[PDB]
Amino acid sequence: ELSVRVPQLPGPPDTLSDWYNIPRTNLTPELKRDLQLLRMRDVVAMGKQFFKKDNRKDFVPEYCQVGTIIAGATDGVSGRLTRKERKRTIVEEVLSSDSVSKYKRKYHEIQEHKKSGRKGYYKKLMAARKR
Amino acid sequence: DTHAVVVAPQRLAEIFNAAPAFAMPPIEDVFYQVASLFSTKP
Amino acid sequence: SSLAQQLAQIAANSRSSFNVKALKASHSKSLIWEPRVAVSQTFAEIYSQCYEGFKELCHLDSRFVPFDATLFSAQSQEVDRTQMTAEENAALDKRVDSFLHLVGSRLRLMPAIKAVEWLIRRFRIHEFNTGTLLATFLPYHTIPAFVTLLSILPVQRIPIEYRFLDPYIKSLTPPPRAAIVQQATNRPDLLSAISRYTLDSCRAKQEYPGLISFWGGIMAEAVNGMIDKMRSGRRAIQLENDHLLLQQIGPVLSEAMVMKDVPGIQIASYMVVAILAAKGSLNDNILTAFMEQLVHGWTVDTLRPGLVCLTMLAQHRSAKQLSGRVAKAVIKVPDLVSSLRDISKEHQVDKLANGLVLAFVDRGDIRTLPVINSLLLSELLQEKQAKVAYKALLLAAHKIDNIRKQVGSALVRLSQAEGDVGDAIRTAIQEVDFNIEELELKLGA
Amino acid sequence: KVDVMIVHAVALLDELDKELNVMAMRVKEWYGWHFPELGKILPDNLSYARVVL
Amino acid sequence: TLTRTPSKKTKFVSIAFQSHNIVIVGCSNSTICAYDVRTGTMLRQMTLGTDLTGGSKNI
Amino acid sequence: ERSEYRRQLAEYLQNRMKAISPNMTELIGALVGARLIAHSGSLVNLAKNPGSTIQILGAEKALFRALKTKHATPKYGIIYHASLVGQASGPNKGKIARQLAAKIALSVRTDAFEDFPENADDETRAAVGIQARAKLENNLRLLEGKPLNKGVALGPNGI
Amino acid sequence: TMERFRVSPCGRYMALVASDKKGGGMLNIINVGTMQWIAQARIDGRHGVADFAWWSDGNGLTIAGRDGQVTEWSMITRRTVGIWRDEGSIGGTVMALGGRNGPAELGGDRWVAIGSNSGILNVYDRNDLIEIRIKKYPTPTRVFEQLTTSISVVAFSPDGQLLAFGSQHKKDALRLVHLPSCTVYRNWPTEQTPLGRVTAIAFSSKSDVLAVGNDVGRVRLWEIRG
Amino acid sequence: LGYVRTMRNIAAKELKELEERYVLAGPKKI
Amino acid sequence: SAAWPKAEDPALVQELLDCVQQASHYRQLKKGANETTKSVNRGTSELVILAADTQPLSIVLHIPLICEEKNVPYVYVPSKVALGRACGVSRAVIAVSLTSNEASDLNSKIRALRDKVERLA
Repeated sequence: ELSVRVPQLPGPPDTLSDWYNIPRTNLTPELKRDLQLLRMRDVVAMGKQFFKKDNRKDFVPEYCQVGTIIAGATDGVSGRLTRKERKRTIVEEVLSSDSVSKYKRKYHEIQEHKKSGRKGYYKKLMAARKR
Repeated sequence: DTHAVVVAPQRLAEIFNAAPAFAMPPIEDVFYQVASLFSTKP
Repeated sequence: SSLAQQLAQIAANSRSSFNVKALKASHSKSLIWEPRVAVSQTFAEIYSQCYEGFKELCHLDSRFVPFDATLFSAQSQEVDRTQMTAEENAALDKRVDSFLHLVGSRLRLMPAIKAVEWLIRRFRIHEFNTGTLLATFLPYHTIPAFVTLLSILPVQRIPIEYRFLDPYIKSLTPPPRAAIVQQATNRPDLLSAISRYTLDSCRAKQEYPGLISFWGGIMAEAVNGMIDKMRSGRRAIQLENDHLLLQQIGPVLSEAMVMKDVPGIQIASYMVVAILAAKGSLNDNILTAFMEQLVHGWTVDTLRPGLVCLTMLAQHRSAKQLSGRVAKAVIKVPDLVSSLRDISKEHQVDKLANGLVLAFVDRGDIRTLPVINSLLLSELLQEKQAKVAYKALLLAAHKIDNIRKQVGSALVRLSQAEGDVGDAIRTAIQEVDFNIEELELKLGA
Repeated sequence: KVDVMIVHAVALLDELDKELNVMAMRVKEWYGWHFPELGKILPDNLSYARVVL
Repeated sequence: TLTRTPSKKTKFVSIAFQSHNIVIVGCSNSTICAYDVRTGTMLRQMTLGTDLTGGSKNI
Repeated sequence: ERSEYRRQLAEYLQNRMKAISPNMTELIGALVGARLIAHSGSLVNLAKNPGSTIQILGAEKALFRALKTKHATPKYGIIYHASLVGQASGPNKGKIARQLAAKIALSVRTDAFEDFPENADDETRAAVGIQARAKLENNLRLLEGKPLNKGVALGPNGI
Repeated sequence: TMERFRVSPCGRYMALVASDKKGGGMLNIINVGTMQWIAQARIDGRHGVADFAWWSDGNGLTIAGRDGQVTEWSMITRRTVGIWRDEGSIGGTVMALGGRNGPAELGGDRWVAIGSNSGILNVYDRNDLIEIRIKKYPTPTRVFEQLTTSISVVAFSPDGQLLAFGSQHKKDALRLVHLPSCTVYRNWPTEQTPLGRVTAIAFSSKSDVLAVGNDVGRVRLWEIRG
Repeated sequence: LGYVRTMRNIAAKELKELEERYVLAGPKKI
Repeated sequence: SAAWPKAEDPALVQELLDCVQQASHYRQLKKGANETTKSVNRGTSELVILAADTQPLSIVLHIPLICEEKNVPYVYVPSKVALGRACGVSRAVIAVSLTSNEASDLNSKIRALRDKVERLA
């Protein structure tokens, strides 16, 4: 009816009480790659769809949670990924997607432009002078 | 002729630690255990 | 910062609250209620709940009626401690100490914890009587009630011997018996405090097996550890350490051995004497002093453990014969040889038996004759001890100047003993070279 | 003694645990349409089933 | 086969029986083994020192 | 009806594990013993396992991921939901986990290999389990009664 | 060689260990007053005789040989009385044998200490040695595992109360054991007790003086009072 | 050490499998 | 009993313990029942020595099963205390298992020792 109490007397908040307790970000490196991708999604869809340029100093938020779309009861034959495409991470989905050859092609173009005249060109000129 | 017996404080503390102060076997049984521990009989 | 030091001394010795925050905190410190309600809890409802608990206590046991008159009364609802003079405060300290010794037995019950919650939240026992309150809660040192008392205790009111609970107040976990006995074998202050508390309780006849077993265990492990400290090899240092141990212990063991009314504490004292004799190497006079007080102090309820302790004492003596009054009291023992066989089943009673035989031989009464005969036919002495015992017996029969008739009957009874002790008596007669026929004819004709 | 009984029995115990959970929540959502304060008050699912009985 | 000695170079050159169940074998590694027939065990292994008359250190 | 069937199935399982290996049942309990028998496949296959394996039975995913990534391996498996480690907390819980794994290996070898003259009581069959349980509980109460660090008691001044 | 030898306490016999190993070691017994060979006792081992000791009344002798075997071999019947094995000693190195009031048929020496090469020193009670028959696997009254390296020197008190055993290969390996309690004395030697590398120890005849001599070549003395 | 042990266990199973398959592919008889 | 490949010859026991001490100095050794079990399961153990004086024999009787499955020789020496202070432990070990390597004099000694164990069988 009236018992002895137990004395349990021995920074940032863990759960946002005003947003129904979203946990703090456990910054796994997979989560860091996912957040790099989400800040970088203007490049992922290469040119076909642009996004509002949201760019802060830190791209990790203070509160996140990784999720998955469950289902639309009105669309379930083409609005639903197959089992062989349900990847665990967003970047795994992106690599399983197409246009990765397009990324590689653009990357090689930028690599040629940046190795244009830096040091291999000067070694070539020096050999052609000394010969 | 005898000599002073030697005892290990680990053994004596285990004997006294086997129960709390309340709800221990009574002091007669505890005394016989202590005397049997200290008894110099081969 | 000498000024700061003297001021902190004043601030620690200060007793009353003097600003509203200190008042609120000192009223919020509580046992049963959480502090959130203990702040806003006034004295009427406190007295109602805890008086209900104290009523349950009076229907448990009878002797709570004086405290019903003086401590749990409708005027003690109102009385403030810090507005009374020093002598009123001293009389209040006596009444509080009496109630604490009385409530120490049933502390594991919610009624007793309600009564102590009243005493704390009104008379501020945790600030004015920390010594006796902390000693009374000491034997229950595992239960969550003791954990909460450790929480609410103010750090600077804890006296010096109990100042080893600082890490546990830092991390609220109940201190273990290893910690208690280690502080007991280092400081003599805690040991003397526990022994003083328990002797006070046993004088007031409010003891109980939990407290007695606690005190016995703590002092037993403490004496073990203290002798293990005192052993130092250099002859002078071990002599001084033996004297220091005995001066630190002697009154406690004396009163706990002479205290008849509580066989619990007398058996616990016997345990302490047994350890102190077997482990520590003492002197002959100290051992015979322990025996003299022990045989002055035992009773029927403690006779057989008392004989165990007497056995261990006589074993660890150096001389062979015992001192007198011990022989008188072991005459007074009813079933001596049966009890000694029961002990010799596990404890090697030989030296005690030999000392009794030499004492009775030196005693010129002849009302000891059945005990001497039973001890000699008991086969509890060594054969050399039996031989020298019979030799001294025949020497006393020669020394005597009726008595000769009784000793002649006993001597022919021993001479016609049958077993190995009869073998020993025969070879003793043969080695002393006297005529069994001369004694038989002189005593029979 | 043969322990294939032990293996099959503990597998059946795990299957029975998950089956009991899903049927108890089903009777929760299938009776709560008539009385949802019961599901709020009684969390113990066997006691829920007994009081529905 | 009762036993075999651990060393392969141990050669058994004599044998005589002490009793009904105890066999005494004389072995060329300066050894006289006393085996027991029933359990086939090795009761004991009497031994002798080197010969100090010539070389060939095994008796 | 399903719940009553589960309850009598658990009673049957306790009876059967008591019949098979009384040492492991006297040690931890028929339920966790059944879990270990399940994860090993057979009583002899479990008796072939060493003590550390019986410690980390059930935590195989975390174990092999931590070992292949040079992380720190998990401390225990189903031995956690065993009873006796439930009394400890933290590091003492880890030490009880090791010691209980080793004694469980001993008891399962005894229960799966010792032979008995069949007029033998369950008590003299499970003597190893009873002795191991008592000794292990003594070690646990000792680790629980380990004292904290002594500190310098400062007065009011700082002296 | 004539290096290792021991004289009986009766002073009539003296024993020399032969240098002939071949899995089994023998020792010759010589009458002292004429210095003549009188007998030869041989035990089986793996390298020969580790150590040995005369009995207190000087009739038999106890030989502790490596591979842990121990033979009690008497003088009266001049053959082996008995053989036992030290409990698990992978090889004996030194033995000693002292005390009073033991088995009168085995010479009346109560305590026997055997120090192996692992550092372990077993102390056996020679009344417990008897099952004349000898128990093949006697249990030590106490096993000492205090010293870490190979036991080099062991000596009893001539009064049979003290037992000093020391290992040399470590700086200061020496311990002192009271008997019959079999407890190591814990307040000596301290961390600064200048033993050295203890090569030889000797108790005086009245057992008052312990003499220790180290490998540097210095002798030191301790009175032994109680 | 733990990581190298795991890799060695894997390689031992693979070596057993490969030696078995190689023997299965390819004064003896009297 | 169940200790059928027993090593009773004292010269054989002395050779086995000398080899165990040498391998212990070379750290080519695994001490104790659980480490013996792990080494035999991983298949690295060249030879395995058990102790017959264990008071419940069943706490070591499992090792010959996997030893027969993996074709590795096992032999019972008498005294667990002897095996212990041969390993250099001052605790009574009951099952020691000494492995092989690419090349060592101890590898040649292990080949000769398992030849002697096969002789014992």
